[PDB]
Amino acid sequence: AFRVLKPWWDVFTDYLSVAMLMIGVFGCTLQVMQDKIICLPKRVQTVEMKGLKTDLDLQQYSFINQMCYERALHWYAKYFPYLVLIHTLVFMLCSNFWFKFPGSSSKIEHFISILGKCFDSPWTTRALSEVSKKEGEQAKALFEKVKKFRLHVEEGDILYAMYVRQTVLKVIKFLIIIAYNSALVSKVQFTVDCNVDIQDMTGYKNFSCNHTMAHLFSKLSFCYLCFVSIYGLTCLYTLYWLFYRSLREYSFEYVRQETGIDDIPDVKNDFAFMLHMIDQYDPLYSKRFAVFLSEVSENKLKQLNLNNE
Amino acid sequence: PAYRILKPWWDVFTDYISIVMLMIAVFGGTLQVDQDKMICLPCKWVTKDSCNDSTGPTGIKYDLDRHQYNYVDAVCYENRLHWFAKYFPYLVLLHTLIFLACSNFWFKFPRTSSKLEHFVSILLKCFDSPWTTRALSEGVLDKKEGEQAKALFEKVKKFRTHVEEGDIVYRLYMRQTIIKVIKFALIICYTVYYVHNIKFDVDCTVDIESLTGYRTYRCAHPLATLFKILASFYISLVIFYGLICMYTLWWMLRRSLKKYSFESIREESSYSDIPDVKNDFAFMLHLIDQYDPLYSKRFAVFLSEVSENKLRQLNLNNE
Amino acid sequence: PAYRILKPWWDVFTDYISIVMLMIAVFGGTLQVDQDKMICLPCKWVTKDSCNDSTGPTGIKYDLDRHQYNYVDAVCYENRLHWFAKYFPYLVLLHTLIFLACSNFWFKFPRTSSKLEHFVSILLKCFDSPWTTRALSEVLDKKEGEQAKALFEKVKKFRTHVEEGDIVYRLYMRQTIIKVIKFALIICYTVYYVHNIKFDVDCTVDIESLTGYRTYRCAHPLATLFKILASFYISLVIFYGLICMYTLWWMLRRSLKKYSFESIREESSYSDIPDVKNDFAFMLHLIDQYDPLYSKRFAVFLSEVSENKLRQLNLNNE
Amino acid sequence: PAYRILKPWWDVFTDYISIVMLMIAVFGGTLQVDQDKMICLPCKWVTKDSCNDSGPTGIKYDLDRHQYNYVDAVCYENRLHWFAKYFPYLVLLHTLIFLACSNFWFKFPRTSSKLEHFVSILLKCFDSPWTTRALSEKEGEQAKALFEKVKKFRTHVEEGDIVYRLYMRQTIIKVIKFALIICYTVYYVHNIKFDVDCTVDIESLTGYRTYRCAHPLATLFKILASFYISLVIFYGLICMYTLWWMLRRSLKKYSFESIREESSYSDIPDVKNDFAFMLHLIDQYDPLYSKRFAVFLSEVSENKL
Amino acid sequence: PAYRILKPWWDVFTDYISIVMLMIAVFGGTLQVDQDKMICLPCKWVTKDSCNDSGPTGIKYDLDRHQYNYVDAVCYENRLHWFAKYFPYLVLLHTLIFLACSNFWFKFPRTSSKLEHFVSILLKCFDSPWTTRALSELDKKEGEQAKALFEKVKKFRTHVEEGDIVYRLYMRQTIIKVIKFALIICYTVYYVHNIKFDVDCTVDIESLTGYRTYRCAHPLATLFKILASFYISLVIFYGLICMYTLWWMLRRSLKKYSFESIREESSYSDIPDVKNDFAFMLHLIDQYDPLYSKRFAVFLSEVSENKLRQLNLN
Amino acid sequence: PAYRILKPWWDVFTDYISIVMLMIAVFGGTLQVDQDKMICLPCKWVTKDSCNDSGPTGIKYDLDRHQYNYVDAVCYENRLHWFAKYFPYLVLLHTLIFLACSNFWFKFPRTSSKLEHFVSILLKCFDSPWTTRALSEVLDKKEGEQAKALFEKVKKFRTHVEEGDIVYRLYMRQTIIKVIKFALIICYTVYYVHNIKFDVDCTVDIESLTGYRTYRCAHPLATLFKILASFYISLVIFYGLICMYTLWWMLRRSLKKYSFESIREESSYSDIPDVKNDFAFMLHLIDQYDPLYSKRFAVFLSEVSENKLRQLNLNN
Repeated sequence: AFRVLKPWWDVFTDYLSVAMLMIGVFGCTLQVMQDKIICLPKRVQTVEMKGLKTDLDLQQYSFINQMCYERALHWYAKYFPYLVLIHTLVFMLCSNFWFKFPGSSSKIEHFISILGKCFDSPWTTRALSEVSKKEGEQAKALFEKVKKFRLHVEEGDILYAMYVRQTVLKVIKFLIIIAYNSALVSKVQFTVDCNVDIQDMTGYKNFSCNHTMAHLFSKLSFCYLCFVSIYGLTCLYTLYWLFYRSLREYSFEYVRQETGIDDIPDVKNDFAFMLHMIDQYDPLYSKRFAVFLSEVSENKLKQLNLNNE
Repeated sequence: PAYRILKPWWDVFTDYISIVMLMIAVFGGTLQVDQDKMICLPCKWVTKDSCNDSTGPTGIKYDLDRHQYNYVDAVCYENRLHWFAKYFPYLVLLHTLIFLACSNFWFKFPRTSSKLEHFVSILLKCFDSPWTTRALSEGVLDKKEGEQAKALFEKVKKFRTHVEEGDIVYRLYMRQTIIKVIKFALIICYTVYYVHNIKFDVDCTVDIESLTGYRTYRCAHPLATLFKILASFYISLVIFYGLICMYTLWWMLRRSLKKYSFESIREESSYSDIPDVKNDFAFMLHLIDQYDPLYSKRFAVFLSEVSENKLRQLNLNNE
Repeated sequence: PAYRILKPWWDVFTDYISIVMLMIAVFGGTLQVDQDKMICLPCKWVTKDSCNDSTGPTGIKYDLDRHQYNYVDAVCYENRLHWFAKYFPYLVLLHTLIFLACSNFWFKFPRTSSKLEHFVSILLKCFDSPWTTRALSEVLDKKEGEQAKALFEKVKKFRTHVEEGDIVYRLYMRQTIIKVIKFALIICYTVYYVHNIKFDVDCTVDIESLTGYRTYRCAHPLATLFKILASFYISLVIFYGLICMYTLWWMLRRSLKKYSFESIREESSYSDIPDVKNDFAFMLHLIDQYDPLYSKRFAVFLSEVSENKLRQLNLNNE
Repeated sequence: PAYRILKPWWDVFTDYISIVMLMIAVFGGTLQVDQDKMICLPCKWVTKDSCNDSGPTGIKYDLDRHQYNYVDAVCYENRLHWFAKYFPYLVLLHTLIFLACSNFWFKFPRTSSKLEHFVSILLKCFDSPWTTRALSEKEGEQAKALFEKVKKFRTHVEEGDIVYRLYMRQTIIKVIKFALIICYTVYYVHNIKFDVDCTVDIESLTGYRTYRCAHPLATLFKILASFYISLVIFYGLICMYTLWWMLRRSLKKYSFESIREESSYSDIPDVKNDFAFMLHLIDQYDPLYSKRFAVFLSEVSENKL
Repeated sequence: PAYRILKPWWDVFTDYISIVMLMIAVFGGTLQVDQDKMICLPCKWVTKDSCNDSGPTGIKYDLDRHQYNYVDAVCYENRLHWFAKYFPYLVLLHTLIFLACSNFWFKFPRTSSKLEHFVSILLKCFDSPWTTRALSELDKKEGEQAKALFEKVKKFRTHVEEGDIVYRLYMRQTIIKVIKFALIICYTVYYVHNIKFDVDCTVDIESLTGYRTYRCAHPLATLFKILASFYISLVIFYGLICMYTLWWMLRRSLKKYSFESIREESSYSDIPDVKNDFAFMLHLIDQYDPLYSKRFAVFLSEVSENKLRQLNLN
Repeated sequence: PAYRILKPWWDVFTDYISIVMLMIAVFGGTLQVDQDKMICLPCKWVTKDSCNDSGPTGIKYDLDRHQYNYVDAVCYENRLHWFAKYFPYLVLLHTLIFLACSNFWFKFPRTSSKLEHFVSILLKCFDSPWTTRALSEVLDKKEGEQAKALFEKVKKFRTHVEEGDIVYRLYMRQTIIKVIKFALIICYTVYYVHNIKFDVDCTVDIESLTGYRTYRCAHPLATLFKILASFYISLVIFYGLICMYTLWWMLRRSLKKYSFESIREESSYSDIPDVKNDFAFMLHLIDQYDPLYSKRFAVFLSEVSENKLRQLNLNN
């Protein structure tokens, strides 16, 4: 399970995307059956009031309705739910870009495996208590696994960079969505004026229409806009965390203060980035792995293993 | 499933109440989607924007087409019928989503989800362990259960150091309860204030005389009495939910949940060396006590150095 | 699932009756939502606000638009149709949900749920244990003897933990009492108000300013259908009530808080099984209502003579 | 589920008929909900309270759309035969009672527990390999324990015959219900007609006394009714055969004469009551299982063990 | 499922064809329930009770909406071919009959028990380590399981060879499917052409409407014709597959199974000649995969028994 | 599922695309079934049966509602183009054929048995402890016997599948069919996608029944049937592109011979011979999903590893 590598912002955006998809589905269902426009001709033909007679059949009325729905209504009011569905599907597909890559997922599985193994390894806690047999053999095997992981992952540079690409893509898509939604959210209005030229068919050329689902679509548009705004603040803070502190280098000086060992080499590049990930998840894992990263700790472990042998 | 041990009677009650409220929201949503209309009839005799209300009887001829009637319905439905009667099911659905997110936030928030999952795993694995049964009973034993019990004993010791340092779970649960109770207060204020605006007969003066020919129309909202019944049922459910949340807050505030004492456990059992644990560990132990004291009773032996002395001696005899 | 052992015939019958009542609740709900209209025609012969009910025949001209007709329908459906004919399916759905909640509050309340889960686990492990088979006969391996000793101690600890409490029996008491009271109220108000579901009704709502007629004759089309549904519902509730009544008698003809093991102690060789009380006794009574063999072979794990015999057999094996 | 062994060809195949009766009940109920109406037109020429039936131009009735709807509702309620209106609900009711009567055998806790124990130990005895050496004429401890379980189950089950009497009662209920269903359906199937003549006396509200209505979902209902009858007929035949089978021989007395004559173990006694009937059902489903289980019922097989 | 090994390519192809036919049957049924009607307009000008059909202004028929509904219902009941009305129920019934005929193999208790117990033996023989050792050419537990499975194999051979109920059941099912395909094809091909868009109805309701002859447009006519053509194509495929299955049964005696090829290729040359119902099941498992039969047949040689008993003692 | 190891990235991408076009099919079918009508108004003034198109008062056509419904039905069935009416059904049919072509490898029993056996032995090798031990390059005797057994299964399965090439031929055939079908869909759809129009003039000659000759209809679900079709086209193109890549992957390398040169060089056992035909193609697909499975299965295919296991079992 890679949910351990998933931070809180990723799962927050996941539930936000699920809510966005639900909003889009609801809007599409509204558009399928409840979406209709009602058009009445303009300039027809204690007091008493008499109704204005338009002399129009039901079929002329339906023709006016759909002739003004196709033309007079703004395209945003007609295709808002479909745009929401498309954008939320792109968001969901892009949300796990950094998760779905084959080599990246292999690196993530390897990293979570070694970190869980050293967390389950008694020698981590034993050495942490000491500074501040069979299990020694397993500790030495885990330490050479640490060295293998250092030689296999740290030299690469794909993880932080491609995470930055994913965050930048999310921020850009958020900005475009907010811009176009704020520009076209005033188009969704209840009463519209339709000026189609069907005078040869219905006798009238100017109609006043109302879009019956304009209020609900306006509320849905504002709800989706606020959801996208929250998504954008999440991605902006993610960008701030990515760029403010260099995740190309992880300083283990806090372990140097806690653990008496000082010959701890600072991790670099993707090792630093993934340790930043797990520190956001649980810093205890990082400070417990740092004593398994020091080569002086390896020399001490070799000395104790030789003494036991 | 495995998390049911962290849900006391109040959490189960709120979950089921939220299910019923979500059902109400869904039912109202389909009702509005299908048959929420507003049958509007013009007032023939008007007196300053008000209907005058002045040999067999003959029906009143309004000279309005079906489409003019539909236009009047749409305009008066948008303009004059109160916003509560239009967005009641959506407001209920939004409130239920907020309530369900608040109740299940700490299950999905990973910093607390890790602690909760690890606590669930070690608690069940300690509950079904046979060393607990042998220790509570108070020779020779199997090897495999030997290192299983030793691994359980050291993993409990490491999990105590991993959780006792912080109080994130207690803080998150307190914040969730506070948000739920203030949400209940806001809902039970505004809903009861605007619940009387769901009326059957509504008069609309929308000024569409240039298109229809009339000015004032006396509309009837069909799904108004049923919506008022649904809103009353929703208010009753929210009142129950708020009472349960206030009980949860009182339970959290009366006793310090960041301090769990095994004084009863260490007196009944032989092991009087079990320490009084604190912070988040004390909090989830209190939650487990609210579910079932037997889980805490069985797990507490894994906190005593006397039990691990006996286990180490028996393992040394075994090897 | 695994709790079927705790459900006697009355619980299964009430569960199935709740299912069919929920089915008719859903069916009435769809009928109410979709096709519950009220065709109302004005009475052109008004005699002090009453329908007088008085050469080819010619149709009566009412001079009413379709929307005035719909307004008349809506107003005389809201005002003059009885609330029972409009909210019968919702009331039936609510009552079915209350019955289901009363049934499942046993397994949903965390303390009693934990007690029942522990009882199911202990009883099942005793049921599949090999040793009781030999105890029913009157050898075991070292592993079998060890797990039999562990199960014996687990049964002792369960008896210490459960027999002290009395929450389960009180909860079943309260659920049965609430179900009986709900059945009585349902039958009373239903059988009182079923006769108000009629086809032809006369409505007089004073919309003469908007329609031109004072009184109308309305025809609720679903009413007869709803009537038979109401009758069907009553029958189901009646059966439910009778079943619940039996439960009450079964829960008052004897003190279920005291189980006597005289039958097993006189059938098997072991005549030292202590009489069990409180929640343990009640759950064993329910198990007896499901299958007597479960408690029959559970009794051998409560006797100290059987425990001593198992210890002696283990010593003989080793 | 685990009761497939206790389901002979009559049980499974009538269950399939029971599940196909339910489909036409749901299909009919959907039809009755959606478009079960009657289009009623007034008879302008009326003689002796009936329709006289005495370019071209249309006939003006001077009736509103709502007057037409009221006429439809009143004539559908008063002058449409109740079989046509409530056929799908009656089919659903009969099918639900058939399902309840065929599954209350497995839902009643007494018979449920007895059948469950029989099935469980029959399966675990079928998994036992020592029956192969038996019929040829740690593993030993397992065979002895299963022998003890079989004997102690037999001493518990052979005392009473609750399962057999309940199965008899269920089958008799099924056959008498089939008889009632086929009788009343044959009686009332002809009342489903497309064209009907309604006379409701609403001349005060409409202006016409007699109307001639057309019922759209009549012929469909008619053929559905015929289909239902066919299914019911088939069902009854199977139930009839079941009666004959359960009255062909003493189902409460299972004789192991063939098995004990074929095998060396001739000490097998005659089984009685529920165990006998259940072994008869096993023989019906598969004679292999009864023959393979019979060797552990014999004590000289334990003498071999 | 467990009977997947007993379903050859023809059976699974017929299963998917039946699923598709059921899908289009449900589609047509919902269509006929919801959107099926006919819009009928009276013929104003008549010639001997027919349709003379002799700025423009619309023709005033002077009919109410309910008179039009009555005309539609009466013409739909009287003058519209029964195929165009009950085609979805016909395809649904035929698909259900085909599906029941195909799945009656696994529901009849005698044959169902035979196939299930055969499937169990074949699976545990495929997973039998002694099968592996016999193919190559021993633990005591594996030897005990091997002896038990050998005894199960021979007792199954005795139990199933006495009567060929499975072969007769499968042959009758195939014959019924072929006959049903033939009948469906002739009657459907004969009756497709009666699904027309325009239909003239002379239903004699002049006393209630005022017109005698009407012209109706059937909206779900071209859609029903397209569905009927699709159903005809699917039944063509089903019938060709069933005819191949019948030819496969009839060309060679499936009641005899010569093990000459396997006993010649494999080391064991003493493999018995499987006959009758067991031969039919082995032909079915050959049609699935010859490897299953090759890895099950090592348990039929009496030579392997002698090797198994000797290795059990050793 | 358990067959995901044989499904490369292009296969799962095609599965996702086909799921989306199934969603298109169900949406268009629901729309067509429920709300697909055609409102037609008569042209009051016509010049040579063509609409002249010459306060204001409404035009009275003197037509009943039922005459309007008759006109709508006749001009929907006789003058609206067949593509606009049957686009969702064609989409559903093509999606079903694409899914059938994808799963004809999956359901056809002759190749299905080989796939089951290959997946079963791969999963056994993945979970075999001695496989991990040999990859790391003292054992349980039963584990060693089972390892020698799985070696024998590897050899007999090699003899089973190397003799035939139906699996590779089947996969190539479905790839070719998918490419040809995608070409046909793209061609006919780009031809007929312009026939979906909003305003359609109809001339049906029902003047004897309605009084009018020519009418002008406006098909409601036209533009929404337009863009969907266009967007549908887009998905098909991607499908075709993916399929074409697969076709390229058919001819870039000979899948009937898959060499082990990289595996034996990195491993200690530099003795393994190459595989051929269906084994070679299936190992290529395994490499497409994950080369680790193939490299791990390589230790159960060599003869030096067989000798090493024989010597170890002699010691064990």
